[PDB]
Amino acid sequence: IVGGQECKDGECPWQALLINEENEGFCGGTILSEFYILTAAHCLYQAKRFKVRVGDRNTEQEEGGEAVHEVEVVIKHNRFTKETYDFDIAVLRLKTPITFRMNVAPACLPERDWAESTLMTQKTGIVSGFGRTHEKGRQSTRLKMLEVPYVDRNSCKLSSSFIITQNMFCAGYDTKQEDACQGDSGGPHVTRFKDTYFVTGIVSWGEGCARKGKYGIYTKVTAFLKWIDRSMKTRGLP
Amino acid sequence: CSPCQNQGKCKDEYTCTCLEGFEGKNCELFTRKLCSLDNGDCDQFCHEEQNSVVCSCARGYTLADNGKACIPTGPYPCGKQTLE
Ligand SMILES: Cc1cc2cc(/N=C(/NC#N)N[C@H]3CCCCN(CC(=O)N4CCCC4)C3=O)ccc2o1
Ligand SMILES: [Ca+2]
Ligand code: NA
Repeated sequence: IVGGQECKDGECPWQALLINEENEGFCGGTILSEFYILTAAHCLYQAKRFKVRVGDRNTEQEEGGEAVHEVEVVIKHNRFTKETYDFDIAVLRLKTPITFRMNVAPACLPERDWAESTLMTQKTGIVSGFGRTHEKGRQSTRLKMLEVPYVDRNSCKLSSSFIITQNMFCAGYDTKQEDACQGDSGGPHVTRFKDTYFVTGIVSWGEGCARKGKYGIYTKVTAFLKWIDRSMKTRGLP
Repeated sequence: CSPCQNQGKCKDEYTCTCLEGFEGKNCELFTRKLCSLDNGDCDQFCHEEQNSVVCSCARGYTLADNGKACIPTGPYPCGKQTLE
């Protein structure tokens, strides 16, 4: 996250972190329930093996309260397309359930129609993660958050060198130096309604970070609510 | 007293005793609303069934008896920043 600020205790509790073989964070995720994490499909191709860390606030110290969960099932969206990042979504079922605690709680999945008319029509959403605090800088050891304005689809499309499908939206600033960045991919974009935070996007891609004339591109979660429900219906192994 | 609207009852420094379905000082405001206005008074989800609002709640909440509020089922309901 470029700009924004550190998440305070309990402020960004649905943040998950995908950690690779070396136990380094490489992508983010969103806690959806005790057994399910939402992330980006593209992230799956960026580590040989991975696990999920929850409740991490600073990666440089073992503060306690962090937990690492092994992945039981990876449910990549079968329509994920590598050249466009269309259908950039995946769900992970964990081997052992998450113990909800301080700094560890699920974000709400909204109802599709209500989300379209009530969440996507807000001024802003919040993006978070451990990603680079600058395009040219280094990954944050501290979880950050950033309020990002929703950008209308037309302005989104004309700002971009690459195709913006209907399963993507733009959020962020034209020239203000605040954005998500590399390392934030897979992480939450949430929209607040009456003191309750709902999942509205997944950090997907962008040209640079906080580039002038460019926005952050997010997987549009409303397109995928029905697919997420189906993936989560499976529940545990038969 | 005709200051009270929509067949509201005027008393008096006047007061209005509004008919059900109406509010405001002069019963001039419909309480019955669709989801486009104040989220239809729902705490969370709002959707319409035959020109009428039905509220719902996300995972780990139950709809209150009033049909508007969402009641948590535990200390960690979805979408709440953790206090403790
Ligand atoms: C909201 C958001 C902004 C944002 C910015 C990001 N920054 C960068 N690069 C830089 N400095 N993203 C690149 C990473 C390198 C691979 C190229 N790439 C993918 C890319 O450019 N695509 C074009 C269409 C489909 C994928 C990125 O997103 C990464 C993820 C992001 O998520
Ligand atoms: Ca740590
Ligand atoms: Na920009």
